[PDB]
Amino acid sequence: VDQRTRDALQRSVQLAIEITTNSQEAAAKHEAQRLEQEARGRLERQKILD
Amino acid sequence: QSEAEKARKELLELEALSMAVESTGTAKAEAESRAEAARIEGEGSVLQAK
Repeated sequence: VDQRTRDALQRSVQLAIEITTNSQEAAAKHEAQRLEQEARGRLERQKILD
Repeated sequence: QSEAEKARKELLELEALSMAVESTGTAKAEAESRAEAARIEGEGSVLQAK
């Protein structure tokens, strides 16, 4: 019935989106770090093999 | 780093042979030149004494 109570619940869902977006950004960041490490790990072996 | 060290072991094996060649060449050259000069001086001194 209250409008304030309804206003307090939209701020409950404006953060449930940010949880998901910060989660996908974290997953992409971890995958980028894993790929950069695998690239570095093959380049470092190839230098000694040269 | 394990695979990088597995290749680096082989590089360190080859540098051992390179360092062996590079040291024994300098030693052999600087020894044999002075041996030849000493032979020349000895064969000269026999004739000079005659």
